[PDB]
Amino acid sequence: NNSVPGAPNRVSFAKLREPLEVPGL
Amino acid sequence: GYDTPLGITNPPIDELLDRVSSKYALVIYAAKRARQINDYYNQLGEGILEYVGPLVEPGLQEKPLSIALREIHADLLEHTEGE
Amino acid sequence: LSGLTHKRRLSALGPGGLSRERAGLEVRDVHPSHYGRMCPIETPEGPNIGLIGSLSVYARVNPFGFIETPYRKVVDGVVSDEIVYLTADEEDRHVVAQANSPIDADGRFVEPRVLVRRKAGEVEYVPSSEVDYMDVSPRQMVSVATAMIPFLEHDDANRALMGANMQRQAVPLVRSEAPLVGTGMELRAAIDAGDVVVAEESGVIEEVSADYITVMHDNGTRRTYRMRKFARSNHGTCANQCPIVDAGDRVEAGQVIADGPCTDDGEMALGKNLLVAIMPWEGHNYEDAIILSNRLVEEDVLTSIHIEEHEIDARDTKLGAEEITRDIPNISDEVLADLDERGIVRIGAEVRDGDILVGKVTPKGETELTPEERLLRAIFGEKAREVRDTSLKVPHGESGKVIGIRVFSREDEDELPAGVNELVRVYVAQKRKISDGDKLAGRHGNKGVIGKILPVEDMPFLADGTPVDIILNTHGVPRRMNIGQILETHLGWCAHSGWKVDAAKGVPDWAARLPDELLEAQPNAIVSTPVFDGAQEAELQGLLSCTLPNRDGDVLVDADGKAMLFDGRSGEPFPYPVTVGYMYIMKLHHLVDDKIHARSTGPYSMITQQPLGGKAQFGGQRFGEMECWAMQAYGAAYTLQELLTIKSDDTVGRVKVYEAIVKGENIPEPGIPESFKVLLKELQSLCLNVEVLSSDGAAIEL
Amino acid sequence: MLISQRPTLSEDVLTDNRSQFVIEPLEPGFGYTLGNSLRRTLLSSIPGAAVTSIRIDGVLHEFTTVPGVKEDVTEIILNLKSLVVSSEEDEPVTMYLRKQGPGEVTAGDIVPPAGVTVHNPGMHIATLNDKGKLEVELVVERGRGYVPAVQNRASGAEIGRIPVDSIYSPVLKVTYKVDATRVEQRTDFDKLILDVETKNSISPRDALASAGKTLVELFGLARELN
Amino acid sequence: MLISQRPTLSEDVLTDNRSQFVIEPLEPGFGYTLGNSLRRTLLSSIPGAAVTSIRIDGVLHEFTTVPGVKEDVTEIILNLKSLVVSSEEDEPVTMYLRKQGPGEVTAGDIVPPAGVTVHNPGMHIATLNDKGKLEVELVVERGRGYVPAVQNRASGAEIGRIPVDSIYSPVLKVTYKVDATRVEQRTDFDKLILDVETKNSISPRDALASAGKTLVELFGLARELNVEAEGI
Amino acid sequence: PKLMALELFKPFVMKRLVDLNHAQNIKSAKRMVERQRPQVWDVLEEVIAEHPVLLNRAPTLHRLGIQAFEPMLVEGKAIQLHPLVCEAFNADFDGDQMAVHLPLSAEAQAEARILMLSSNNILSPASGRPLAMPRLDMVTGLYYLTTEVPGDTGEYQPASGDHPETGVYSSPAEAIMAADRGVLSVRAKIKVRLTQLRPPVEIEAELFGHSGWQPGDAWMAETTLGRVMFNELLPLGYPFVNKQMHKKVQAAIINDLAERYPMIVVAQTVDKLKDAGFYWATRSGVTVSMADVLVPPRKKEILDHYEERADKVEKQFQRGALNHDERNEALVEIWKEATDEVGQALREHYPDDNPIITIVDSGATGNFTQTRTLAGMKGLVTNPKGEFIPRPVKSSFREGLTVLEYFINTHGARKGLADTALRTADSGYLTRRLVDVSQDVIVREHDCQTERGIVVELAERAPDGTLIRDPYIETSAYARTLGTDAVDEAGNVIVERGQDLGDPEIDALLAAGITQVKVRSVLTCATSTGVCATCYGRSMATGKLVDIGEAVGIVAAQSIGEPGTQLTMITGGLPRVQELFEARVPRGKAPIADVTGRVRLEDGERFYKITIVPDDGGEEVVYDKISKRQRLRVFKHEDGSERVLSDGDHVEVGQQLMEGSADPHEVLRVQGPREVQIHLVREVQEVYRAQGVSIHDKHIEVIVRQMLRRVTIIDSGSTEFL
Amino acid sequence: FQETTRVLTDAAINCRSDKLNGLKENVIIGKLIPAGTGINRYRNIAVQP
Ligand SMILES: [Mg+2]
Ligand SMILES: [Zn+2]
Repeated sequence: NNSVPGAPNRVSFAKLREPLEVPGL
Repeated sequence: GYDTPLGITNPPIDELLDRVSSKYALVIYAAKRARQINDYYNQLGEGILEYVGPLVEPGLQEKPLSIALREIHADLLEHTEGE
Repeated sequence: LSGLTHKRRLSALGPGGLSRERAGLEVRDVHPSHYGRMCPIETPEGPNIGLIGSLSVYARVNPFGFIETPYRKVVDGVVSDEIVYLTADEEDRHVVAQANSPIDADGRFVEPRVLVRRKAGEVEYVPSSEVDYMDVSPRQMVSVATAMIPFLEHDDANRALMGANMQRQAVPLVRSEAPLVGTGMELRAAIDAGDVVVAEESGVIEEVSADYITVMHDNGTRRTYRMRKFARSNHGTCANQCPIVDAGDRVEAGQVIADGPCTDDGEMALGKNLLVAIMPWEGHNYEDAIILSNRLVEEDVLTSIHIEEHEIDARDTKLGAEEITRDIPNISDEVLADLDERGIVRIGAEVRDGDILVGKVTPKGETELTPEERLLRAIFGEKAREVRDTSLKVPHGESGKVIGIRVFSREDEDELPAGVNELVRVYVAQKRKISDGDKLAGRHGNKGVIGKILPVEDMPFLADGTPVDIILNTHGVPRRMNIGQILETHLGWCAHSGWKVDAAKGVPDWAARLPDELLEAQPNAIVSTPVFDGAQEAELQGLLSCTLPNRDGDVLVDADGKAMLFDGRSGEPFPYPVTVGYMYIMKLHHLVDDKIHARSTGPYSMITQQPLGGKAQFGGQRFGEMECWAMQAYGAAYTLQELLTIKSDDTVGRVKVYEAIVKGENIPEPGIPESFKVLLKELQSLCLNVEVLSSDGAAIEL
Repeated sequence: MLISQRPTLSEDVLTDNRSQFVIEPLEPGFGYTLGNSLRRTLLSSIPGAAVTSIRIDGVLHEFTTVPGVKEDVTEIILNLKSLVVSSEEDEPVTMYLRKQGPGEVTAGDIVPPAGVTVHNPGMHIATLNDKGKLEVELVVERGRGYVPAVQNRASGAEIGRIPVDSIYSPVLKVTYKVDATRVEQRTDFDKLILDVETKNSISPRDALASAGKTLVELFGLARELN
Repeated sequence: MLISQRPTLSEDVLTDNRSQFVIEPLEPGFGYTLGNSLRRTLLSSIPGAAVTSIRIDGVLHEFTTVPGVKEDVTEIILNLKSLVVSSEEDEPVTMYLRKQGPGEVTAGDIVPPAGVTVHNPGMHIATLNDKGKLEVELVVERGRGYVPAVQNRASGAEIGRIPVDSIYSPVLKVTYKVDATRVEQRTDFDKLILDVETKNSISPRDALASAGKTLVELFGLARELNVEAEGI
Repeated sequence: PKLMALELFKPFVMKRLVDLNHAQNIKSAKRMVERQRPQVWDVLEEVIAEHPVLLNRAPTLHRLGIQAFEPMLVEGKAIQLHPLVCEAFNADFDGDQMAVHLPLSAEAQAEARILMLSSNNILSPASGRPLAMPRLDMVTGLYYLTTEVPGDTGEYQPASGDHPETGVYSSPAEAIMAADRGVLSVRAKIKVRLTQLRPPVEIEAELFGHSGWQPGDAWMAETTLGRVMFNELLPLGYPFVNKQMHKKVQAAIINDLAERYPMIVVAQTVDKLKDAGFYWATRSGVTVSMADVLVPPRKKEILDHYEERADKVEKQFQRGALNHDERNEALVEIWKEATDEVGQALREHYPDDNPIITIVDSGATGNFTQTRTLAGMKGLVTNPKGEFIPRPVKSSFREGLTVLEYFINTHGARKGLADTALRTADSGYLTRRLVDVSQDVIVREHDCQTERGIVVELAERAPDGTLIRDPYIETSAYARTLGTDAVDEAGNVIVERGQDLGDPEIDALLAAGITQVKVRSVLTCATSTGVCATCYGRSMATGKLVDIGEAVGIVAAQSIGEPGTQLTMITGGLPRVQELFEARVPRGKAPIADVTGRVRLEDGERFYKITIVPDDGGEEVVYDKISKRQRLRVFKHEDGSERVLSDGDHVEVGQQLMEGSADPHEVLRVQGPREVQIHLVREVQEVYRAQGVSIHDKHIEVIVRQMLRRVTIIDSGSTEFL
Repeated sequence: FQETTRVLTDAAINCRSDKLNGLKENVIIGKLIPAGTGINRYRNIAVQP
């Protein structure tokens, strides 16, 4: 679910799905 | 009964205090003699030998204060306490 | 990260606001309304605690100025995808759920009673229907800096605060490496920090070079990105931008093209991965000290680059105009062998402490030479050369190459401050390797100083001959209650060695909730544990028992996570197994080079005549009052008479003692401090007749 | 009950770079100390050769870039730091690297003089575009241990010189294990299995022999003690 | 290669038995590499001789005390274990100690067969009351290092054989340290301080010489593997 | 660091360089020192042979904050520090910085070499207990070394038929050799024969008949090789110690050595102990891992039971019977009980080998509450308003807190971090004022030959037991001079008048049965200016009678102000001490028995009204006390705190009736100076000891003497004073 | 310590004179403190072999 095209692939221990992506920091 | 002290802890403090009434007197009893030895070294080149130099033979470049402490520990000096 | 956090700061002091003294201590505490708006962990450790925070990750500022937070509203017990932003009052008047509360795939609350947050600091179970609003993610109450501390849920609040603050002091190394274990905030923080160049439009790269990159857009227009290299930052560190793309590659829009400082392949990387063994080792790591293998020093693992900056100007004077010239009055040619014709150091010339950096001559008035000085001028044919020497010289404790020189001249129609003609600034770059005194710290708020750097042959080594790169004491982990570091170490070892969960008989019970893609990993893989939602203890326990064997066909760490090390000096194995694993270690900016300070005798102040001087020539320490009570309690009286009169304030006693030490004679008796003569001369000016007297009552002269 | 047989060393080969040495029988509780002594002397006192300084045309210092290359001078210096070379000459010799045109520059493109060789021609040093070229002159010396790059700081050479850290060590990893034969009988002994891996500059046998000679020479002072 | 400064050893004497050996200067990191190996070699390399087992005809086992002696059988075993024996015959020879009447028995009263000798005749072994006697058949064997008695538990079948932990070593205690030295600006050279205390069967100097002999002989195996040069 | 020594010793080094002829004059020497030629380092090493320097760690907080160490050149750029003195400096090697000064004159050099040397400051001045002792990491090493474990390898066994006993060794050398071989664990039950370690008095008086042990005499010991190795570190002649070396045991050993041996021997043995402990800590096998922090086995059931009880209380509240206050009180009590139960269960589950338990039990550092939080249950957490939140956190830091629990927990951390600065500021202000009042007090005389002396109870004799040592004899009468000879029941004198008290004299007095002893004190001194040495008594750091001219007021102020940092919270924290010394009206202001008599109290539900009928005769003094407080124990023969204020009883004059703190002015007025001094000393000591710190009474008597040294005048008569 | 202006005014009004026998005053003026080694009992010591 990497929003940016060329992110490195790092699996995560995520048990929940975030419905909203982090806004512009 | 202990290993031979090394550094600025020789001679042992307890033996020094055995001679002087208290450490506050010992500090002066040592510093005045250190000043005397320094003055003698300063006037070694030429002058009146009024200030007798070190009593115990010093080491290879031993500081005047160390010589004063060693000669105090050797029981070669006597001091009078004011008031 | 430091810049991003600074832009994201929430100051509570300054003009128009409270002052430290006037403000009470009740405003520095947390409030139940800070959930989702202001991070309750991140905060300065100094006196400005509670008056400076940071926006939460999802917090947004409404037009009126009130901080809003996201929520997804539940209509009839079913979670709705659409979200709404609620301010403090609206949140108070409604009911807010908890993200961690279990929810069925259809949006039905499995638990009839769910933990809820109410008006003000009230949390109580409520039926699964009365609940009105639900959070978005468990990481809604943490700032950006605190969102990238793996296993934050296990550390204590103060330890997490310290770790978050220290994450903003990391020094960008020469070769950044992405963390093995880290949350998902790394990439987004790096991208939004603005220190990584990102392609604006999708295209194909024509040619890529270290200096610049050219990308051909799909519409036939070419664009060139210029990457700044070795540019001094705002705090002395260096900023570099190395491209990470190859010629003939089609880059999608928004993809990172080059990585700035502290970035490896477009994700924040503040430090390197080091093999950690947690145990006391001969007392060199006693009480928060750290022991490092010499492999780090000799492999440039923790090598940092710092760029200093010096500048001098030639300002016109009523007596003449200052000019920078290679010729300098009465100096040997060997010293001036590095300067060029223009009078500046040549680029790439190593410069040491006290060396001349740019030569300038200032006009002189009239000052009769001293007898012997004038005679020496006459004998050698050296004219008076009235012009003095004010050439800028490298301050004390600086060294390195001269990477760049910038000169602004009024002749070339350049904007200079009024009264100046020639301004030149020289950049000196120094490469610093980790040594004793430099500070290191992990992400869990456990600082340390390099107590010793042992040779690679002395460090304890695993059963296969892999020496450990760092040793951390075990007496500081449980007392400080930051157990998260051990879990990070275990997960890091699992990620580095790679694991293969057995599945021939089926997924084990402990692996039921693991993602299907997380049952198999390759050696040196990358893993992430999002804050407040990540690998539980059972997951780590299962993973540690399924790590792949080494190339030699043996498994080093046991199920418990400990390994049997070999002593480097004695050569015999340690009686009991020791914990081992890769832990992410940063390098703080509190380097020992800047802290070292010494002063035997330098310049002095003017009004007070006390020791003083810019940090170029270093200033004396501060012998306050408590340091005086400590001296008095000892019964020490001559030391206190000295430290305040003969080496602090006496105008003539200072010169006399310096001469006496530089001569064979004894140290003279101290006089009256100038700080008392000044006090009397000022108290008299208030029309108060202050006069010291003897027993006889006779006035005394001072 | 003196042990009649003295220790013997036999070499086993598991790979071109890795070898196992079995040393036994040894007196009980003695294998660990001997193995650790050999390991300690192997990782710090094996002479070798490594690059000491470089000189890139058109470059004044290491904090800059040369046109046409994909990475700055620091990156190429770091890449060269891993280079492995063995020098027979006991004097500082110079080596040349001239590459031009589009493509990739590797350690095999270097032209070492007589008495020097490069054992990893497949290494990657940098990448070049058709716009720029690369000409590097680098010195190779012989020594042991690890000499900080500052060694050439005081040499007072020309500005072109770029001192580089030197690592004179061919040995890579050393490991030992002891298989004690503790038995009720007095015939109790322990067998040592020394694992050594080298950087391909020298074979493991040469490194072990050098370490043994070093230790023998060092312990000869106890011999002359008598 | 060459060694910057040649290490040298200076012997210091603290007692007729003790000694303090200082090797200085050494290249950084060589302190432990030298000291630990030298200590282990000294402790468990020098050959020696000591009593291996004893007999007591007057007692059927060891639970009780031998009649006519104040000391317990364990005390007798302990006193006889410390006895110093120098032997030159490979095979295990037997020795006999017999005394009658009141008095005290010393190690000097034991008749030694050919070859074996006792270096402390004045050592005290036990005491005898009026009309007291004790006959002991102790065997002496040469060896090296330290070997417990439990590993010597299985030894034929006899009536009152009592294996005893034998000390096949003329050196019984060794200690070492390391201190920094200032030979140059490096100020990191090591200064090994080896402290060795031996029995009367060998002087510390000779013990160190024999340890060096053994260790050099051992490392010769590694050295001969190939021809390659180094420094002093 | 040489870069600092060179720039700090510049005049000395440049002079010596000139004298060695390396330079022709001062100017060339200065230029060369600035350039740092290779010829400077040798002279620099030569010129700091015995030149002590002062190391100071800001903020210096007590007398021992400034030491005098001998310099030594070292590479790098960090000031190396000894591990043991970090306790005195309160310094953690995690980025802390300490300034270094340098005495120049010969007087200053001797002054910093005799008085301020670090070797002479083993004992802290606040109390006669060691401060530079094995503290944090070496303590664990020594504890592991001297520990005894059963059923180890090579443990002593008895004779079994044909097999003799195994585990008897001729000398510690043989035991060490066997341990090196690998057939004897270092900590196992052994019977060695020792020859250079004096046997314990119990064995010495028996085996040798008290003839006196000398080196070369062999005796049979039953102990572990670790204990023998440890005792080799203690100075020769010290009796054999055969106990596990908990921190308290080490403190006792160090104190005894300092009380019976010269300070040089104490420094040597402390250094040797530190080295041995550091070496043996690495091999203690103390680490941290998930397998080492074990969750309690039956925590879920306890949590469920207490949650059910809390839900029952919540339902009871939902009925409306109880309001918010009762609900909060019930929930807080229930969860406190639950936390205690969980802690007990966790303590039972853990074995004695876990590194967590080994660290905590050995006294090295930390307490069991932190372990419970880390592995058991964190428990209810504080709120910014200060009241416990009824909702506890049911997950420890091992399992992992949830979002709500973590957010709630953050309050306590923020509050504590904020409170630290205010507490240190208040402590500094109090220290400043205490130094302010007691600037004058200095020992000016050797003995005032006074007779007045405060009587201090040595140990109350139990009605059933022969004697019970007072819990705080270590602080009340342990170093005070004996004002009057304590004559026994017969004419024999246990201790002569004027002989300083101590451990042996206190033991002898306790054996003789004497309980009340009158000890000379600074508070009754007759010297016009300052306080004689005899009255002040034995010093603490020195260990001997205080020498003339030694400032005691500054030392007392420093000692009282030092524990302010750790003195944590009618508030009973630092503000209690501040108000007690300020002589302000206490907030509680408990009523006092103005005149001894029978009490005739009438209980008013709104305002308590207390009246006492004097026994001798007179009127009833009326007290109008508010009824919102709770009664304190009435002074009765039973003296059981659970007792209530029963009307019609008889009370002693000046005794308090309610809970709180009596006003110092009122107690002084009604009873006199003696009892008000006793009250102030006792109350300040109580508030200090509640936290656990200990400071000798004389350090507070010095302040109280200056406090109560004025006589108000009501009528002038023939006196000029208004 | 506190109220510097008030105490200065009061001292001027009363023309009060103070003895320099305190540690603080001696520290301010630069004289030896009357404590430890500063008391005349120890300062005036004649030492000769
Ligand atoms: Mg600190
Ligand atoms: Zn008195």
